[PDB]
Amino acid sequence: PHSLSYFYTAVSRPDRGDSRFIAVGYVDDTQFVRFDNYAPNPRMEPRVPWIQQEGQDYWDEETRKVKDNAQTYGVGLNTLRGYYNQSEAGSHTLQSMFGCYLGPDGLLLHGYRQDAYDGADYIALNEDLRSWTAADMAAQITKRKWEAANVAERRRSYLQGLCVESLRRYLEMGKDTLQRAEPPKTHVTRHPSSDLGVTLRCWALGFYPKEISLTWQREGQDQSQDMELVETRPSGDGTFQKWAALVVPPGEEQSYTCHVQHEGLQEPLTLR
Amino acid sequence: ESDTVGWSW
Amino acid sequence: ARPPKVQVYSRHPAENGKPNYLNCYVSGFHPPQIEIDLLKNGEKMNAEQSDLSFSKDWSFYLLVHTEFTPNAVDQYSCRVKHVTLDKPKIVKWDRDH
Repeated sequence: PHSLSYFYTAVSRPDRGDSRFIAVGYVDDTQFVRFDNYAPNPRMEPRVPWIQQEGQDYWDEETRKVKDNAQTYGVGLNTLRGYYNQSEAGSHTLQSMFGCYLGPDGLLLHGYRQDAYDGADYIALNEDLRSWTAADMAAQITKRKWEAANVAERRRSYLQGLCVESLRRYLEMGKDTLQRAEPPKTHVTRHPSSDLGVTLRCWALGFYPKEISLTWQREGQDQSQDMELVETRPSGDGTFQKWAALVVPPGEEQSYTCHVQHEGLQEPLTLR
Repeated sequence: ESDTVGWSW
Repeated sequence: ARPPKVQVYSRHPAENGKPNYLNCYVSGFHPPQIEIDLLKNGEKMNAEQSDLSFSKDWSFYLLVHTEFTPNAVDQYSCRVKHVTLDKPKIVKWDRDH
């Protein structure tokens, strides 16, 4: 299912009581907008070609809304500083992620909104979009506040309405690219770099979306081999790459196989 | 398009 | 606080004399204040930095990247400064990683 997601970061300053606010928006794993309130006369800005098909009215309205949101997060930094009895001497962070997944009927499939303070879970909208889960006792204060004010219905109205409708609009606007998965381009490299043995490295490059599985298998053993596995990383052009490596005895390279799973592949892939 | 976040924590 | 993990790598398999793109991916860190430099032979390269974003566990990630053409002699690296690091973390680019 396609998704539309926003990631908000607010950071307080040990300084003049103001705060930095950064917002990024994604359709699936494709970033399409950004906002940064330290830019002069800050605007929501395009970050992918297809969203540049929007008129200036769109950018004006998105700018208005995200500037208001940044104000709200500025106040929230202070409030949470109070909840946790922290001084105004240090910098703190308030993060939110929210968004919607599109169902098979063109309606909301799953929606979410989650907040973290100083990098730890703070409060989350539950799957039913009508109740909250608080992570500690300060979050209980926030939860009582939002329950009494039916903030959950604000979230649910957005996720079931504007979120999915704007996502469908985006999928049509970027139909030339957003409907594409890119399968990994794969190869195995061999590095006889040590007396310890021969390093085999299985590479997957240029794939999209970012979810992938690379595993090494040795003939005669069912379990995956222990391996050196790097975290999935961006290629810079919107795709991703990953590799998995291990050291094998000098003459035994042929008994090892790298197995690749990605949604762009028409069958699971076995490499040597 | 963005949510409208306005309620205090 | 969570320290950054640092990866330095090319967009395509590197070939001497073939234009390419050099990436320094910095991830898993918290708080978000961080200084990231791509270095060519120890000198800071002019490089773009991605917009600040984060993962499902709330840790931040940034990509710093630029064009480059590998050759036989030039060495490339990435230097990162963060509150969790007593000394700047330097990761050297290698075309096998």
